[PDB]
Formats: sequence, C-alpha cells, structure tokens
Amino acid sequence: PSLLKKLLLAP
Amino acid sequence: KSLAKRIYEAYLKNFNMNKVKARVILSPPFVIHDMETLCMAEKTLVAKLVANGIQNKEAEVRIFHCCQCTSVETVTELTEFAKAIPGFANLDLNDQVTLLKYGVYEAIFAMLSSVMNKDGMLVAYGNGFITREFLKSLRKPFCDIMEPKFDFAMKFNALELDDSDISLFVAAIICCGDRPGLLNVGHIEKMQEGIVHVLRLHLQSNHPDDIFLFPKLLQKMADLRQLVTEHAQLVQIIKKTESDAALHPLLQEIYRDM
Ligand SMILES: CCC(CC)c1nn(-c2ccc(F)cc2)c2nc(N3CCN(C(=O)OCC(C)C)CC3)cc(C(=O)O)c12
Repeated sequence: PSLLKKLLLAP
Repeated sequence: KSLAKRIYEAYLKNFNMNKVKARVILSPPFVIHDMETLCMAEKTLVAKLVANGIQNKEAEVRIFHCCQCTSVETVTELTEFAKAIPGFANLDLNDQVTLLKYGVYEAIFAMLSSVMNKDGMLVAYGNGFITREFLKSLRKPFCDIMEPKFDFAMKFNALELDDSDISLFVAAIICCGDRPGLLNVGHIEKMQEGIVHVLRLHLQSNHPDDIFLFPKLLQKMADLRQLVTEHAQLVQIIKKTESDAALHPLLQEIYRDM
C-alpha cells in the first residue's frame, strides 16, 4: 500500500 | 549527549551529496545552458535513455524527470537518515510516515541550497551543472519551479552553514511536533526540543561570531514551510495540465492532500 511505509520497513 | 555527533554521522553516511563535496565541484562538471549542451550531457551521462527516444520529448519534460528522480532518491536517503536519529525508530509507524510526508520537501529544499550558487545548480551526482538562466528560459510552468529555490538558497547560503550545522537543521525539520495528524505529539515535541537545543549549542561554538544565527535559522524553517506550500501549487498545475509529466507514485503519495 503506502510507499513511505515500505521505505520505513525496509532492512 | 553525543546526540549531535550521532546526527552528523548519520548525515555523512546517508547523503551522497553534501556541502563540502558540492563546493569542491562548485569551486569540473559539464555545463548545461541550452538545448544543445543538454543533449550532449544526456548522450554521455544517460546513454540508454537517448537511444530510447527520450530526446523526442520536450527539454522541460526531460529536466522534469531528472529532478523527479533526484527527489525520489533523496526521500530514500532522508528516510534512512531519520531512522538513525535517536528516538525516531521507536515512534509509531504512522507517526513516522506523517513526519516524513510533511518533512522531506522542507529538508530537500534546505539541502538543495548546498548544490546551488548564483549561476546554477549541480545535477547528476555532481557531473552536470544546469544554469539558472537556462531554467528561467523554459516554457511555463517549468521556468517557475527552481527560481524561488535559488532565491532561498542565496540567503540561506549567506549564513555560511557547514554540514555539521545542516545535519542538525535537517533533523529538526524532520522531528516536527506540529505536523497534521500526529498522534504522539508530546514525545515528538520532546524529541524536537532536544535536537533544537543541541543545534543552538552547536551554533554557539561553530559560529561564535554570528550571535544571532540561531533565531535566523528558526525563521528559515518557517520560510521553508512557505516555500513548500508554494511549490505544492506548482505540482498541482503539473498534475492538472501536463500530459507527459507523470508524477512518480512515491511522490504522488507524499503530495496527497498536503
Ligand atoms: C513541480 C513538479 C515536481 C515533480 C513532481 C518538480 N518539478 N521540478 C522541476 C521540473 C523542471 C525544472 F526545469 C526545474 C524543477 C522539481 N525540482 C525539484 N528539486 C530540483 C532537483 N532536486 C535536487 O537537485 O536536489 C538535490 C538536493 C536534494 C541535494 C530535487 C529538488 C523537486 C521537485 C519535486 O516536487 O519533487 C520538482
């Protein structure tokens, strides 16, 4: 969903 | 404690461009100042794109995509920088999203100043230099985008900050307790108080001759907010009236009702 979340959740 | 050292080190680790590197180049790169030199830069720096028909679309649209990709890269660096600011990793994910969503463009336009002088700005990882006049010469609305950023940068650069100051300034921007829709305001406000406190102490020793630097910089944060407000209005005009200027999805997310 949110691209900002994926950035924050990445290794 | 060592909060300021940790923030400076996170800045040096996470941003490919900074002021010291930029000034080495700004004091050589390839100068883009018309259609012709823009084409030469593209042919050598992004050969795969020139052979895929990118030189068919307008100069404005090509520069648009250059800038867009730069912002996208910088948002990634800013996210990694934020994750290394003591305290940020413990916040709720939604609060983390809010802080970045409303903070990244104030930070980007703060850091953009480092790669600018009065005549133009570095691009393409420091290998290109696009002139202020050339940007001014494009067709509306594109010629309207960078000019107020140059104006901000000239005054911001007149303060003569270095990277250690800029790193704390950017951290203060990101950890902003008055972003709309924040949940844990009291704790983020406490994070900002610490960052702003060490910034004031850092400016006192790093710039002992400019005793008024700290409130000047506080006002610069308000100027950046306004700057981003005006810039978002340019983004709508592009969203509404430009056919070949597709907004990157990450940026569409950031700009959704901001
Ligand atoms: C208004 C549309 C929007 C794209 C959705 C945009 N259009 N244009 C633009 C287009 C044509 C031109 F002729 C001049 C500017 C931009 N320019 C930007 N700038 C400039 C490039 N860049 C940088 O150099 O940053 C280095 C720093 C981080 C160390 C990022 C910030 C940032 C953005 C941005 O809203 O994302 C942007």
